[PDB]
Amino acid sequence: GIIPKKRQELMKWNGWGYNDSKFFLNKKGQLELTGKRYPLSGVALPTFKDWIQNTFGINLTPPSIVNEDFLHELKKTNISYSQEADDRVFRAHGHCLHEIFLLREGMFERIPDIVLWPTCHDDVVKIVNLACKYNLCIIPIGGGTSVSYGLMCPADETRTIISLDTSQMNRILWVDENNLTAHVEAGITGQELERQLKESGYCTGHEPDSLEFSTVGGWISTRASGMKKNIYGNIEDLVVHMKVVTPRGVIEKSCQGPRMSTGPDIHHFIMGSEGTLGVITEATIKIRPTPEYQKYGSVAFPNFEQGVACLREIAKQRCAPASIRLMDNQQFQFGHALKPGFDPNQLSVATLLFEGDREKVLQHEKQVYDIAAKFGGLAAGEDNGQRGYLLTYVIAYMRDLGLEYYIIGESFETSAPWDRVVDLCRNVKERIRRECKEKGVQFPPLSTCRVTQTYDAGACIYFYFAFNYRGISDPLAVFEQTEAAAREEILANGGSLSHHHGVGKLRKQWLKESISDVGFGMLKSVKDYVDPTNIFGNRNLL
Amino acid sequence: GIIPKKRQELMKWNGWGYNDSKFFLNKKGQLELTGKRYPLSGVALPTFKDWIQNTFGINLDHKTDTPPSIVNEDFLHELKKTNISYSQEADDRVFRAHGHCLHEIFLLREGMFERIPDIVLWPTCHDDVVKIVNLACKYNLCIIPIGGGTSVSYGLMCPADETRTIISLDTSQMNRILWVDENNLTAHVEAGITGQELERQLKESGYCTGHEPDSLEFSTVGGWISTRASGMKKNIYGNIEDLVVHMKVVTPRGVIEKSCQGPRMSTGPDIHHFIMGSEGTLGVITEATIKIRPTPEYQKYGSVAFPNFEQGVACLREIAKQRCAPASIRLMDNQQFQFGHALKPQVSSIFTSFLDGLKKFDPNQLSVATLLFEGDREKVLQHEKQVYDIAAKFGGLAAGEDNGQRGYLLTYVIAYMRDLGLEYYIIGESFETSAPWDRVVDLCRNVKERIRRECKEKGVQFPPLSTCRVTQTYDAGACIYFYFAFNYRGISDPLAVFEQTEAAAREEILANGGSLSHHHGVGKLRKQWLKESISDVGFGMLKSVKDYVDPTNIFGNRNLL
Ligand SMILES: Cc1cc2nc3c(=O)[nH]c(=O)nc-3n(C[C@H](O)[C@H](O)[C@H](O)COP(=O)(O)OP(=O)(O)OC[C@H]3O[C@@H](n4cnc5c(N)ncnc54)[C@H](O)[C@@H]3O)c2cc1C
Ligand SMILES: Cc1cc2nc3c(=O)[nH]c(=O)nc-3n(C[C@H](O)[C@H](O)[C@H](O)COP(=O)(O)OP(=O)(O)OC[C@H]3O[C@@H](n4cnc5c(N)ncnc54)[C@H](O)[C@@H]3O)c2cc1C
Ligand SMILES: C/C(=C\c1ccccc1F)C(=O)NCc1ccc2[nH]c(=O)[nH]c2c1
Ligand SMILES: C/C(=C\c1ccccc1F)C(=O)NCc1ccc2[nH]c(=O)[nH]c2c1
Repeated sequence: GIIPKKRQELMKWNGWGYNDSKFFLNKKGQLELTGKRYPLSGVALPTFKDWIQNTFGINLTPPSIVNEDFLHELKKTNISYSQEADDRVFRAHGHCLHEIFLLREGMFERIPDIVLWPTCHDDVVKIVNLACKYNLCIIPIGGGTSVSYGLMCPADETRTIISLDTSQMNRILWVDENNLTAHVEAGITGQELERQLKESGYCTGHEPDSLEFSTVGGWISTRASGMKKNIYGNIEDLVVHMKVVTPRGVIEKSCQGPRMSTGPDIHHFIMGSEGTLGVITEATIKIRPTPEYQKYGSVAFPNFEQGVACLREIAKQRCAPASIRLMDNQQFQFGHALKPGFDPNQLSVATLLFEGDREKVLQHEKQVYDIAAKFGGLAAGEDNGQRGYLLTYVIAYMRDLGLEYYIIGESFETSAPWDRVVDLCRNVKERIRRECKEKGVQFPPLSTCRVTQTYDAGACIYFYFAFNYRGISDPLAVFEQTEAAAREEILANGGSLSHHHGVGKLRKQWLKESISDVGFGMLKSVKDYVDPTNIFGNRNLL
Repeated sequence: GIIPKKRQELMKWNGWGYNDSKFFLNKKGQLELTGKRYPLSGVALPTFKDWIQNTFGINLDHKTDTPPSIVNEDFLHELKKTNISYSQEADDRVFRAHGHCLHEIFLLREGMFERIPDIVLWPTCHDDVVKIVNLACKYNLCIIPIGGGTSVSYGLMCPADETRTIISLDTSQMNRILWVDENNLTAHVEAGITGQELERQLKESGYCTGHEPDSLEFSTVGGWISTRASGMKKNIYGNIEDLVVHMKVVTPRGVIEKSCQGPRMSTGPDIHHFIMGSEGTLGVITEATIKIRPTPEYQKYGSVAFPNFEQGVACLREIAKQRCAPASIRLMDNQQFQFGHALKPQVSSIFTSFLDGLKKFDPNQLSVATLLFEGDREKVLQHEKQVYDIAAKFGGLAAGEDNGQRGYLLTYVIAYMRDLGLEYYIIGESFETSAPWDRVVDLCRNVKERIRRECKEKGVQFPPLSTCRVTQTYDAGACIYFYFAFNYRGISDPLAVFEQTEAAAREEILANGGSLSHHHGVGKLRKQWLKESISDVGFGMLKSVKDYVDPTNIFGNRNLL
């Protein structure tokens, strides 16, 4: 999983993922994913077309402005660079819906002027120094998977914009098997990181759904959350050490002690900084011996409410498996539709992934079914759970499909206290229906949720919103506005601005209310100290 | 659990803890703790005296005004109108001019502080703290918050050249539990509540935080947050940074508070971490929400002996490797094992030597781990079996719940032993670090040797007591806790000698890959290593926050920076 410099060689220039992976109608008229990459690749999905048709009512470049002394100086460094249109455009965006439109059927207002590929910490230092000398703006990019407009170049940035691409700074530097830590360069992808560690019998277990492309550096910048955080932690639990290149100089602690009291933890000044302060060049991450065994599972509940109560109880007992997700009825129908009692309009389903030693797994599993049983939960099968999880890496490919048929969609997320979850889900799902009907959407949108992570004090709730934009004169406007209304509803119902996606430029307008005016001023004060001239000018957060 | 305004009524004006609790020689000549507060209170310790004598070479029988209150009269008038209680009394000011570092206790015992608070205030709620901070801006006052007064980093010491009126802003009357959210398992509390009072009140509704630092009788929620406190049972409950879900902070710039109680967010750098570890330099933490748990149904103590310390460390490391650490596991070195042996009740022969006594009862090599499990009875007992099976693989032999039980009770009594030692020319202090697993054994060996070399070089006559234990396990390493003591007779400046040996031990720790601090923090004791520890830029970032939040340095204890 090493991303080539010319990403378009391997990855779609106008959508998610690998060129060799796209949904298509096979020779029996059923949807199937092309290629051989995924466990679902080449697997007929006989009832998927039907689900779609039912749900959605369908039938189925600016020049590079660059100082020449800067270019001359960059040449002496031997850092690879490009002023080519296709390289700059590829890095002008992440994976928000509006972005994917300007990429497809249009053009962006502002794209990087020059792409650089540092291969190490010292190259990054050179680049930041050049940027100070020539007054250049740096927007770091790893995987390019931001869903927060975090990579968008500000339209009125008139400095030369360097896309500082970390994909070629991608080595494991050392694996410390005495301490179970691995020190890595921050451009390594999740997939490559896990592939290499596995060969030595280790894993990080950090598995965001973006792992094929998202990077260590990206995870730390956005406070990324992984599917197995219950065992391995989120990124703030995984990172033991980091090295950061700012215009002021290099941030690094002098020791690898597991926990300190040496004033406010400066690691948390950089985590969540969203490329506004400097470049995370290296990090030390906790590793674990690869689990012996993995088992999937599922549980049906009479309704969503009972499911929530069961996840809560599971959280209260602190016996969550590696992953536990609760799907509302719509997502359950969706899952059922991708295969190769109770009131059925409200029936909910949890999917389970257990991992560890086989005997402890088996024992754990029994415990979880016994708890579920007390909330009306019924074992619903391993193959079901397993399919739910094997879907994880393909959903991203479904947009491109949808777009071909005038279906537009996006997911969004929040975290909320346990006592707000049920109301928040209902109220947000209802708000989306209402806004859509009021803006002229002809068919009630898909408006669905799942509880995706559990904590002592609450849960991450993950929503999908999508609609057939038939007979709508401004579909992107309608979409933007409804998604902003959804957000408003989430905040009204006690939900957070973001669980894991981050703020970028998409949720900027709510940050000050979320963290307080003095909080905002604290973030500003660090920004102005570390980067007084705003070299790191993506304008995320603040 | 409530700390009274005139603390010296309940607590010792000149040393640790409650007035009713000191070590004395009983009518048999045995050391015993007065009072009835602890399980060991009124329990004779017949070999303790022998151990003291053998360790420090003393006989034991042979024993061992103030600056005026400078305060503006208009401020005083405005303060009278708020009905916030206050005091300019010297006993009230002196009590809050220090924590529990050795030098501070010396200056109490045989001297005077260079600088003490000019006035003490007792806010009773968040709005009172806002009014006080408003007045400090208006009259240009310096505020040093105090909760428990249990700092071991010079974090409460008033800087000698601070010429502004110093307010000791005592949080002890802001001690309520504001709500208990049983749906989300969180409690929202005022910051001056002590750990003992917090646990007692919560247990009445069936809950606990399980945050149990050895100072919990006096240390407060606000204290814990300021200093990144670590508790004995963090393996179950977390350290303070895992326990806090929410906080409210009064700064000169305004009030910090997030607008929601979501369990985990990605909304930029986590500003809770700007506050955690701020050591009273930014503002007053007035309230916090803390995760709670059902009170555990059952506790099980235990102990395991290993052939040596190194085998004990390998065992703890494997326990950490399989992520099955109990509520608490602590590995003591052989000297601490001997010490523990010397606080038991069976009266030995005066003619059989102690070392031979102990041996009859390699005993100069053996190390002992003490253990606490708590939770559901079923799970606790399965878990204990699991840990004891791992320990068997490293030569570990079960050593009795009795010793585990005694180990855990001693934790709250040891602090009273300073007061005792100071009566007999013995000074010492504990200190700590965290370190990667692969540095632990070498670090411990090397620090103990440095301390021996340094004492000898500085004229100390007896070899110092210099002992260690591993008090916490993490995935990436351990917390190491040291005790250092010596008889100071024949030394001309014993504080200088201690001070300089302490600093040299610290240099040795850092040179062995240890941290500057695991939990005690920086205060004004470790400031000179801080830049080196967190980098020049990282230091500049803390300074940028201080300069923004507290531009005129109202929170002027001068800790950290
Ligand atoms: C299909 C899909 C699935 C996803 N699943 C998850 C998930 O399960 N969990 C999750 O948390 N998120 C998820 N995301 C969001 C995204 O993957 C994460 O936010 C991820 O952490 C971004 O990593 P990246 O390397 O792609 O960063 P990029 O998108 O390249 O950059 C993100 C931000 O960080 C900055 N940045 C990048 N590298 C560095 C660096 N080395 N130093 C300093 N700043 C830098 C950038 O300037 C930018 O502001 C998903 C996204 C998609 C599109
Ligand atoms: C015998 C003994 C045992 C100990 N055991 C432990 C232990 O197990 N674990 C551990 O981590 N530490 C321990 N300590 C150290 C100490 O108790 C902790 O650092 C504790 O967190 C301090 O709490 P406090 O309420 O006593 O704070 P104080 O000592 O009163 O204050 C400490 C610092 O925080 C500031 N402060 C206090 N309250 C506030 C507030 N509300 N807002 C802003 N700033 C504030 C003060 O200005 C000062 O800088 C121990 C100390 C002793 C003497
Ligand atoms: C864009 C999209 C879905 C979609 C497609 C068509 C119609 C409607 C939609 F919501 C989608 O899910 N992409 C995968 C994705 C995105 C962000 C994620 N965050 C996670 O934690 N995991 C993430 C996964
Ligand atoms: C000072 C001392 C013991 C002592 C007494 C006389 C001579 C030498 C000494 F080292 C001691 O341990 N006090 C209790 C104490 C202090 C700080 C602690 N921090 C912890 O985590 N736990 C703490 C416990």
